[PDB]
Amino acid sequence: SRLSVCSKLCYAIGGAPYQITGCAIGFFLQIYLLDVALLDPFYASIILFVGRAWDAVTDPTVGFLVSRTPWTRFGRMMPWIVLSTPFAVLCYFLIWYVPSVDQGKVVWYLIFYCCFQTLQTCFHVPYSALTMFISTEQKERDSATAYRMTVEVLGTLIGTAIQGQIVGMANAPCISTEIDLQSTGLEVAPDVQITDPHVSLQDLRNAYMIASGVICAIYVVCAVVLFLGVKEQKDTCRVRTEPMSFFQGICMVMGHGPYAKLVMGFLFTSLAFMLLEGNFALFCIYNLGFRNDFQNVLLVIMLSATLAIPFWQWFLTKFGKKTAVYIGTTSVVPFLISVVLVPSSLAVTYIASFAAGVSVAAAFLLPWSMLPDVVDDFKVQNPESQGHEAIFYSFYVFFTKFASGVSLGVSTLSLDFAGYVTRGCTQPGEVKLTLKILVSAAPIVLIIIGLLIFISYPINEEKRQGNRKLLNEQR
Amino acid sequence: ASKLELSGPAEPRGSKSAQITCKAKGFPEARFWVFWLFQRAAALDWPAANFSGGPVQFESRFQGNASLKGSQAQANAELNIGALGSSTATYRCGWKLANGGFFPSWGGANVNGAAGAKAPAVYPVEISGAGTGSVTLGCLVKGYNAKPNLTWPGASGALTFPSELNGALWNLASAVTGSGFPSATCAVGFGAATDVDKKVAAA
Amino acid sequence: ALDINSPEAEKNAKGARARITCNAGNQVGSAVAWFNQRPGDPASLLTYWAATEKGVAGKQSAQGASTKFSMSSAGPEAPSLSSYWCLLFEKGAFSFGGSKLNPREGAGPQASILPPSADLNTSGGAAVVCFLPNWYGNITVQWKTEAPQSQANMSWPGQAGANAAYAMAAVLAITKGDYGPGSFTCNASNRGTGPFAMSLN
Ligand SMILES: CC/C=C/C/C=C/C/C=C\CCCCCCCC(=O)OC[C@@H](O)COP(=O)(O)OCC[N+](C)(C)C
Ligand SMILES: CC/C=C/C/C=C\C/C=C/CCCCCCCC(=O)OC[C@@H](O)COP(=O)(O)OCC[N+](C)(C)C
Ligand SMILES: CC/C=C\C/C=C/C/C=C\CCCCCCCC(=O)OC[C@@H](O)COP(=O)(O)OCC[N+](C)(C)C
Ligand SMILES: CCCCCCCCCCCCO[C@@H]1O[C@H](CO)[C@@H](O[C@H]2O[C@H](CO)[C@@H](O)[C@H](O)[C@H]2O)[C@H](O)[C@H]1O
Ligand SMILES: CCCCCCCCCCCCO[C@@H]1O[C@H](CO)[C@@H](O[C@H]2O[C@H](CO)[C@@H](O)[C@H](O)[C@H]2O)[C@H](O)[C@H]1O
Ligand SMILES: CCCCCCCCCCCCO[C@@H]1O[C@H](CO)[C@@H](O[C@H]2O[C@H](CO)[C@@H](O)[C@H](O)[C@H]2O)[C@H](O)[C@H]1O
Ligand SMILES: CCCCCCCCCCCCO[C@@H]1O[C@H](CO)[C@@H](O[C@H]2O[C@H](CO)[C@@H](O)[C@H](O)[C@H]2O)[C@H](O)[C@H]1O
Ligand SMILES: CCCCCCCCCCCCO[C@@H]1O[C@H](CO)[C@@H](O[C@H]2O[C@H](CO)[C@@H](O)[C@H](O)[C@H]2O)[C@H](O)[C@H]1O
Ligand SMILES: CCCCCCCCCCCCO[C@@H]1O[C@H](CO)[C@@H](O[C@H]2O[C@H](CO)[C@@H](O)[C@H](O)[C@H]2O)[C@H](O)[C@H]1O
Ligand SMILES: CCCCCCCCCCCCO[C@@H]1O[C@H](CO)[C@@H](O[C@H]2O[C@H](CO)[C@@H](O)[C@H](O)[C@H]2O)[C@H](O)[C@H]1O
Ligand SMILES: CCCCCCCCCCCCO[C@@H]1O[C@H](CO)[C@@H](O[C@H]2O[C@H](CO)[C@@H](O)[C@H](O)[C@H]2O)[C@H](O)[C@H]1O
Ligand SMILES: CCCCCCCCCCCCO[C@@H]1O[C@H](CO)[C@@H](O[C@H]2O[C@H](CO)[C@@H](O)[C@H](O)[C@H]2O)[C@H](O)[C@H]1O
Ligand code: NA
Repeated sequence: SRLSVCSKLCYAIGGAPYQITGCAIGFFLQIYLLDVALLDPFYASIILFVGRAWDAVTDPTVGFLVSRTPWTRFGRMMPWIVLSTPFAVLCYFLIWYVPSVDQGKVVWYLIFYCCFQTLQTCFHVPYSALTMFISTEQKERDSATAYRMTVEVLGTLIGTAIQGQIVGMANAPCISTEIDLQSTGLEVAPDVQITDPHVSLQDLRNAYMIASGVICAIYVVCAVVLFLGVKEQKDTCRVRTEPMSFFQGICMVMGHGPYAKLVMGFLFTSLAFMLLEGNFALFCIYNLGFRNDFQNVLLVIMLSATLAIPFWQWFLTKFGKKTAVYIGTTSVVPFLISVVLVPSSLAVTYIASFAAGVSVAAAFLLPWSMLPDVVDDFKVQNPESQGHEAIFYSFYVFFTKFASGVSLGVSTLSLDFAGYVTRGCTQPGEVKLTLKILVSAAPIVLIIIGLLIFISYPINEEKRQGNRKLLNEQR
Repeated sequence: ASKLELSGPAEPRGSKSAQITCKAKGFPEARFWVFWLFQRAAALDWPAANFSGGPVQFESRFQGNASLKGSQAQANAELNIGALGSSTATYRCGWKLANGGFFPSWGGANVNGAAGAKAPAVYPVEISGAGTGSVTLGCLVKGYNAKPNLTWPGASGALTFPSELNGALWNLASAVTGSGFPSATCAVGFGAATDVDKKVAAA
Repeated sequence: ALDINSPEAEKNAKGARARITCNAGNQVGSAVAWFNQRPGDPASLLTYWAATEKGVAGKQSAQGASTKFSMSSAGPEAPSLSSYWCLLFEKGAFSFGGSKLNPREGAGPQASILPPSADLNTSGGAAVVCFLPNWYGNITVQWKTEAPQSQANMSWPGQAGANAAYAMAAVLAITKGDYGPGSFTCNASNRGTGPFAMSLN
């Protein structure tokens, strides 16, 4: 009656497409809308903000609809996944498709981005809930969650690598504006662009379509693996959702001290790093000058995060979790200062990419290490606890999924205000200043806010929480 | 709404200089590149562009001939043209889109680099002793240096040909295909008075 | 600079459909705008990025991928019979090509010669005026006293609103001392398989 290793592998693989599509979108959608779709950056800001705000809004609504799903012959979560996968991959393919429309291309991208976010929610939320139905024993659920949290990292790495190495192989020409007309008396005639395997804008669009097709094929294959290898057990213990009690427990969780502190801290730190994820490709292309090697920079960051997860696990098991979260978020601050203060040296950018990957691994690993010390304290403080960490996560996901959309929309609107040239050879000084601020001022401010919230942390690592763990032995 | 108000027509001389203004309304002028164009009975040429809070970028043909200036305390742009002689054209100011490179709004201001100001001479060119059904009359307006206004008394068969340069003055012709010919007169209208109406006689 | 050229400066256009072509000297990556200019008015933006309209009617569409672009009208109207320009915004030096639409009509030329008046002969001048008021297409005027001459100034109006036909005025300027040999003939060469000659003695 134990949960099979192959069943846990299939369950973990079923969560790869969410991270593949999320990393591909969050790292390349802004530059696709600005330089490949050739949209006005006001429209691109609208599209990004509305898509992520709809990603968030649809999370609790689809969760509530999933809570009311009856048990069919195939299960309670499998019908949603199966009936949502083909429409989700169709909408994802049409996200990166450029229609031949005379007007309202922004409407096309809004419709398909919001539809894909809705269908990906209808895939993930039943998937996220599936871990309570795969096995009755909590240990098997924890093992499957370890398999998942793990692949999830591998899927982010694989999606970043695939999108970067496909859409980065086929380049395209760029627009030269009046700022690029810096030579008229010299009259330089270095006609070397023609003596090349001439790439076009349509070649770049075809590369984006090929990357989307590969990601959709992986989505379909992993959905098939998740459907075949995972079967719901239909356990007798079925606790009701109780939405009024859910709201009461949400208010109780937000009223708790350490829980609210963890939220505010993580929220702000993840917001800074999502702002970096959004406006870092443009910073590499137009400030660092790596319009051909920005995908390699992103891959180096992802590889650094993957190799720095065990380092930060050793750091938290050895030197505690207070100094770990005090230095992990602030490690990127000197390098975020250094990238905008040097004349774009390649070695400096790669070293800062490695350090930024290390900091990302710390920032997205350490709060999950802190979380059991908060759960024990909440159990000591509130003996009655029925689904508090689930709504705590829901709150964190919603607020990150809304404020990251707000941040990305504000960033692209600021780029429009600064005069961002649609696939320009070089951006003007205002756009480069905005891109420097969006990676070295706003993320540093958000990291400082999150660090100040994490300083006011009454748990004080295990030094009280372990005592609360003693009370966990008492109750 | 975003609009650009320009100075009126200018009539400089061969070796003078002419400054053309362009007042910008409805948008921050310092945030956009204001462009100057050149249309001389032909396609649109491209003198230069000016960022009103920064640099000016010229075309190599107009370097040393054009000079672009921007008064951001007035939200105004200026195009100063140096030595003249073939710069008689229409100049349009238009602010660029901050992203694309095309010109949404446009201007229009005429420059006529000629010399002299004379009263037109009206000659009643008529038939040469022939007639078959409808007959064609005419009126020759020769030797003026402005825009004329030729009219016929209530007859709508006129074809007023565009004026042309002969030396430093303008020539123009009018033709009316009148069937019955009891009496016809050519009345012209000029800016420097001289509203002369001459009747067209036979032979 | 990047060369932009419209192959047809004038396009005869009835209703139904009409396509205006633009050719670039370089692969501009669909960075082509289309402007419409009416007489006495500045250019008005119609299309940008070779496909996107700017508040224009739905008849004005545009296609084109690289080095070859087209602007189409779903149905031409009376306001649509104006001049059209294609601009590049690929490189910093911006260039145009120029093209115009014209209504379709029949044919049939005309000519009439007029000698200098007595008032002009009084004030030391002699202008012989040839009027070609109604024809459709392109025409040429030759002045012959005894041999062809190249001392004539020629002017052409646009296309008539009612007749949809063109006109032409050819003025031969000649002094009183140059009014010696005598007879002047004006010869017109339209699509009529023969030059129409109007002469005076
Ligand atoms: C000097 C170089 C600086 C470089 C910057 C590049 C930076 C950061 C890269 C990434 C941040 C996000 C990637 C990590 C994913 C975490 C894996 C995970 O399993 O954790 C997430 C889980 O909690 C889901 O929730 P999440 O809110 O994060 O979803 C947000 C969705 N939305 C976009 C709409 C906001
Ligand atoms: C190359 C890409 C590599 C990138 C690096 C960025 C970061 C390091 C990431 C590290 C570890 C992964 C962290 C995974 C986040 C949690 C997984 C997740 O995305 O969470 C989904 C949620 O829906 C399921 O877990 P749960 O809700 O139960 O959260 C409460 C957990 N628990 C109750 C057991 C305490
Ligand atoms: C170039 C790369 C070279 C090398 C690296 C090899 C890499 C693999 C990369 C990644 C996989 C690592 C996944 C790490 C997951 C971090 C999360 C974690 O390891 O732990 C989270 C903790 O939050 C779980 O919670 P907990 O265990 O207490 O379960 C019950 C909780 N609760 C009682 C409240 C319900
Ligand atoms: C991208 C396309 C390529 C994908 C190719 C498919 C790769 C699939 C990954 C399989 C990796 C197997 O991973 C390995 O599985 C074995 C089972 O045999 C597990 O085995 C171990 O865990 C289980 C559960 O605790 C124990 O019962 C077992 O005694 C122990 O040996 C390990 O947890 C793991 O190290
Ligand atoms: C578009 C992307 C979104 C994906 C949405 C997918 C949600 C799917 C909703 C669940 C399916 C609803 O359809 C469901 O089918 C089964 C038939 O076996 C029936 O449901 C019934 O199943 C069995 C009997 O067969 C009994 O437990 C019970 O009588 C009833 O629950 C109902 O007809 C309906 O409740
Ligand atoms: C599994 C993932 C892979 C799935 C692959 C599916 C193929 C996707 C290729 C895109 C083909 C769709 O191409 C798109 O079609 C629609 C309708 O025809 C067009 O849309 C056009 O027609 C519709 C008519 O209702 C109007 O809104 C408007 O005239 C215009 O938007 C787009 O201009 C075109 O770009
Ligand atoms: C193509 C799209 C992306 C698809 C990516 C698929 C890659 C699959 C590679 C194998 C990933 C699974 O990796 C898996 O991670 C977890 C980490 O706790 C390990 O699981 C291990 O921890 C759990 C819980 O402590 C225990 O059951 C046991 O100790 C062991 O199984 C497995 O030993 C390992 O096999
Ligand atoms: C664990 C699963 C995840 C695996 C992640 C890594 C798998 C994919 C590794 C491919 C890495 C390719 O590494 C690099 O990519 C870029 C673009 O593609 C290319 O780079 C090449 O072209 C660019 C052009 O400016 C220059 O940097 C240089 O000429 C050369 O390096 C080469 O292909 C390769 O030098
Ligand atoms: C598992 C592997 C998954 C791989 C999935 C790969 C599927 C996508 C492959 C890319 C092929 C795209 O093919 C490409 O499509 C576009 C439009 O659709 C065409 O583009 C053409 O259509 C429109 C017409 O309005 C114009 O904008 C364009 O100028 C014209 O060239 C290209 O001529 C064609 O080469
Ligand atoms: C065209 C796109 C589709 C391409 C698909 C390519 C990948 C396909 C691989 C799918 C993984 C197959 O996974 C295989 O399925 C069988 C189901 O009989 C599972 O076998 C097991 O399933 C569940 C485990 O909870 C048990 O109830 C069952 O008793 C047991 O046999 C295993 O998980 C695995 O042996
Ligand atoms: C919810 C929060 C979302 C997170 C993103 C918010 C980060 C802020 C976006 C960056 C905007 C600042 O971007 C930068 O600001 C300065 C003013 O301070 C402005 O600077 C510009 O305008 C001023 C005029 O006042 C000029 O003197 C200056 O030469 C010019 O560069 C520009 O706007 C831009 O260069
Ligand atoms: C979350 C909801 C967000 C608020 C809802 C959106 C309200 C605004 C919708 C768009 C209305 C007009 O859109 C805004 O106005 C001008 C027209 O003056 C548009 O047009 C502008 O860009 C285009 C090129 O892209 C130029 O051809 C044009 O000359 C220029 O004025 C822009 O596309 C946009 O800046
Ligand atoms: Na996740």
